[PDB]
Amino acid sequence: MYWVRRKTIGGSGLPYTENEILEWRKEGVKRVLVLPEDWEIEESWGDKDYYLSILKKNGLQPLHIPIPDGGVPSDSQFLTIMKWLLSEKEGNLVHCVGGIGRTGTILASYLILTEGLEVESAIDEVRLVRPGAVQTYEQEMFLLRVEGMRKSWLKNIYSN
Ligand code: VO4
Repeated sequence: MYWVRRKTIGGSGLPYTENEILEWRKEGVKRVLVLPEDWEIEESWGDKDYYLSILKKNGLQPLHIPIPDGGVPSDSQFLTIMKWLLSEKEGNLVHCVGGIGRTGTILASYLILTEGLEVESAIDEVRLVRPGAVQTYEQEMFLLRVEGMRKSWLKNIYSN
């Protein structure tokens, strides 16, 4: 795992053992945004519900928002994601399978929204700690759209 903004938001790949989850907890992770689809989780953990129970067992509060590999959140998903990440700001981990593409896209989105960074600046800020973050054309196009609509996203996120 890696911190983009220390003890506020970080990223990781999909754990294959409970040991890796304990390491998250030791690093200060409190909340986990789970991005892989069901089938990706069920390959390493048997059942999605079981994986999430192991997260809770280890004191982590999870939210599952499945994004296909190489893909991006839908608009409804993104609103949910950003409300989740900004509801409780400390100790947030985001993960996909590799920890690079989907994860890198959400982290970059977070910087674009909270700090007002340009897209290229946000991508490079994530690549500092996660080389190759943000992998696909669809992901880069998504980031351009978020940056262009930053004021509108913030308004919707902070409504209610
Ligand atoms: O599971 V990922 O979006 O690093 O390819």
